[PDB]
Amino acid sequence: MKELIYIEEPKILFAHGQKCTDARDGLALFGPLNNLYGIKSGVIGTKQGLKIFRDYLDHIQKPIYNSNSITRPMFPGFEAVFDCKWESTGITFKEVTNEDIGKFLYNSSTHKRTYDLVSLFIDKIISANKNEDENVDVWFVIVPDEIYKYCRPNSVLPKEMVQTTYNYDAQFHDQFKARLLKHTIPTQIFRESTLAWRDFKNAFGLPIRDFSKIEGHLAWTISTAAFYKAGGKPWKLSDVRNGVCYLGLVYKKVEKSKNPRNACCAAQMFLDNGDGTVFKGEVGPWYNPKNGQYHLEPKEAKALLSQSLQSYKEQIGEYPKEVFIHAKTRFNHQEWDAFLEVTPKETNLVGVTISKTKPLKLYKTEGDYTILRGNAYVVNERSAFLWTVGYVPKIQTALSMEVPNPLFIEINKGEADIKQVLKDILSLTKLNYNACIFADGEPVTLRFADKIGEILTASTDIKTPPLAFKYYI
Amino acid sequence: MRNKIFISHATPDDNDFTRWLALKLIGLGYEVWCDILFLDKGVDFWSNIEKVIREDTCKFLLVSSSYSNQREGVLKELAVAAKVKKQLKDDKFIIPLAIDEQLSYDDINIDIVRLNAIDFKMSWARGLKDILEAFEKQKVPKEVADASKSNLLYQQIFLHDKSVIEKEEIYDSNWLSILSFPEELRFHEYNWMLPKRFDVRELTFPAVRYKNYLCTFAWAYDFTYHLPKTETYHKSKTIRIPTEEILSGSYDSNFIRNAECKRLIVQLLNKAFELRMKDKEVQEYEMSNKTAYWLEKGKLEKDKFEKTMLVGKQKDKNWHFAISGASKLYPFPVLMISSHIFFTADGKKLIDSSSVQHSSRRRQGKNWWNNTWRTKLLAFIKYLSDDDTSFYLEMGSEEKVFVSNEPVKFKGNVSYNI
DNA sequence: AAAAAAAAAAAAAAAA
RNA sequence: UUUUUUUUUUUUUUUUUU
Ligand SMILES: NC(=O)c1ccc[n+](C2OC(COP(=O)([O-])OP(=O)(O)OC[C@H]3O[C@H](n4cnc5c(N)ncnc54)[C@H](O)[C@@H]3O)C(O)C2O)c1
Repeated sequence: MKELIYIEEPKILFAHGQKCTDARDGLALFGPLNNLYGIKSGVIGTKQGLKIFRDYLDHIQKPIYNSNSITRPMFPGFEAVFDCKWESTGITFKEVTNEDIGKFLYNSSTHKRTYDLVSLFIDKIISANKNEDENVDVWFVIVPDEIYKYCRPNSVLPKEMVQTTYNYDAQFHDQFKARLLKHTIPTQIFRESTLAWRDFKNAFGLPIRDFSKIEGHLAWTISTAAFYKAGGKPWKLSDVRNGVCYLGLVYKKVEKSKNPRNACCAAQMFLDNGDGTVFKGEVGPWYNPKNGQYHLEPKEAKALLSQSLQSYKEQIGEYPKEVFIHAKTRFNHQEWDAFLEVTPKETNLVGVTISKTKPLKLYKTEGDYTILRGNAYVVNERSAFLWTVGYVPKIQTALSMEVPNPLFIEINKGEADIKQVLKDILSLTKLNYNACIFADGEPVTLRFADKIGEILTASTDIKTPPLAFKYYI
Repeated sequence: MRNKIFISHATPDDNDFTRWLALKLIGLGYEVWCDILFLDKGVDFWSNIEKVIREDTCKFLLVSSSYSNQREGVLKELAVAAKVKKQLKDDKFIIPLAIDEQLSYDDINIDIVRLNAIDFKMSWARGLKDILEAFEKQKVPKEVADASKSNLLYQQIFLHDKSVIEKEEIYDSNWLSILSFPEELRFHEYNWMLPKRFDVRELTFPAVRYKNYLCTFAWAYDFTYHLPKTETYHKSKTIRIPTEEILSGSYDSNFIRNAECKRLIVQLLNKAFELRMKDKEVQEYEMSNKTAYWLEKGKLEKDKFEKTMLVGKQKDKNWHFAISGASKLYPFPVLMISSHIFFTADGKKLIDSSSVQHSSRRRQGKNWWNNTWRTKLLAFIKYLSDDDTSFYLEMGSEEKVFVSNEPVKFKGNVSYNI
């Protein structure tokens, strides 16, 4: 037989120094790290669509019960969880008439219609930000479903409903959050179906997006995102050592310019003088020509890693003692030679590659349940298989539906001991501030890096983008 | 002295609010007694409740809800609380907490109908603030607030019944160990004998052209039929290599490199798997990159191997279990197998629409858990067996590779229970 | 124009 | 785009051989 060693589930710290493996359970009992007095929310959308948002906000003011509390914890209400005040009273509402959205949406050109629809919302948001006295913490952008289902690529407008730009991305969300980057306005896009879906029904009459049993989790993952965007700390990691910066590189394709040009983006995590965690993006997007390189040539590699090290020195004082450059692609020697040069003598630079491609799947002998989450099949000192997706007993179910696929972790460069590499990625899979779940399937460096790349490659006019995730997730 | 707070409620219905309130109050420093708190029960709890109410309780909180309104145990506890209130000469003893909106104040219990209640119906936090303020006003006994007590109690009782436990479990993977390889990899000097504009994928045994050397594990004259010119080839022109050294990694040279000699084995093994599937007379569904093989409706006796069904019906769509095999030499010599589900409308011809195929695959895999994947995968593998313990893939008239029909079993020292 | 061993973009379903 | 997960589609590149 071949041994598989299990890594203890990481604990995330909450208010009053309390630790808990689960984010929802720990947050519902101990509260968040910082005190947000209240969320002055701004609302933009149809006047008809404002009613749905008001109803949902009044709903989440009250406790919400899900089908099986053991599988997923119930929601005790926004104020009970967060100690932060959020009513439907005090929302600044900017009206978007149905005629306005019908003016642009019913167009033959998809890119033109998407650009106009994004401009329609962003102009009102900017006007409210600049020329209105009312202060709003976060702008909830309610979008209808006709716009949603015909404002993304590959959406063919039917001929009977066509009534009547190309430098940008045809995706509403990406372009939307890209064009607001210069103004630094935290926003949260909502579909009318994500909101009170019960009105929207299919042909059979049932809701299309039935969230009847998952209502509590929906409230959990909306309230946490709203709290994060307003400047609140939901939770933090506890087992991360001092002097360890991580950084995660993801390469995205850029189609607006001729040749994909393969922009590179990064997300950075470390600790502070004290105990505070810093999870901020570190993006200066360094474009890489050639169609399928995905390998960053030495000048921009030096730029990326020098920015990463300086952003750590500026906040802690001295250089990280071990940088764990995680990435979803393998490293050829060209980056690492450049990377070594900028790094000092004391810093131990490590490049770790994480992949889901490898087709290994563990099927347990008996029982209708999948492998326990935390098992690591260590192939050797440099490579290993880790099951970040799987069963954890507290949530009563697996994180996946079928038998989950493990993460292929290989220490491509540097030396690093494999146990610590496997013990930090599992820890990283818990800081997904975009969702209030038990744990993530992939480390949040490679996830928030992917998101920040998908947002920063939609607009070419961006310059010195914000590094806070409020403006990205 | 009386320094404990009693919380009456309906046990099978109001666990969520009672749990939240108790775990909050304990963290705030208030001694709390509740039936959901203590883990395990015995016959003694009936007298325990009465003695606690009559001798230790300082405040009696009644969770008022449509369930707890007319619950016999709740009513008995409320009556004992009323008697204790009369005895103690303290009017502000029972503090009802209404948490249900469908329970109007005009339909609450007679023992409560006269009592001012704290409103939890709209916001729980406002109700908790009211509870705390009433407790400081009435000077309820209190200790210094310590959330760690609530954390300890939560870990001890509630994250407690479902925890990591140590007990060894064996796991079944989708990796099939390879028992043996031929002794040597043969580099035939065919040259002009094999036509330059010829395809090696139609030739009988696996063979890939490298430089001017046909890379295969077969014997030199195994390839006479498709290559009639190869009748007069000299066997001394082969550069046969000790394959075991290649797997170890010792061999490397200008002629061939371990990186480029081990990538030529997996192509041979992959084509050999394809040829074995063709020999097994199982059909194929072409995917984006890989070719997967599924079994017809009727080839197996009653469309099932062993006691496990591999072909079934879903309305008019006959779902077919499929596998795909790929060889990787990096970790171990392994022929990995993947699980795939494909659908047919008549049991013989595949549906060409990708959208309906994907939708049907998702709908059918909706309810297939671990045991429904492992069982079918091992059943298909056992159906592919040549013997009781292993099956061979043909790489020559005399050369074969034995691949186990038993997937690589791993071992874990941690597991759990349903 | 093939091969494997590595790559990202995109859409559809189903639970959490 | 509240999420997360699992597939199916294409495409592409590199190292190499003619
Ligand atoms: N604060 C209280 O507990 C309470 C209760 C009843 C009446 N009142 C009073 O009502 C006044 C005049 O207004 P009103 O005639 O509309 O009163 P009301 O009886 O018609 O209703 C007033 C509100 O207090 C009521 N109430 C609060 N707690 C209650 C409980 N435990 N049981 C039953 N009812 C409860 C209802 O919430 C109701 O919304 C007073 O001047 C006054 O003190 C107060």
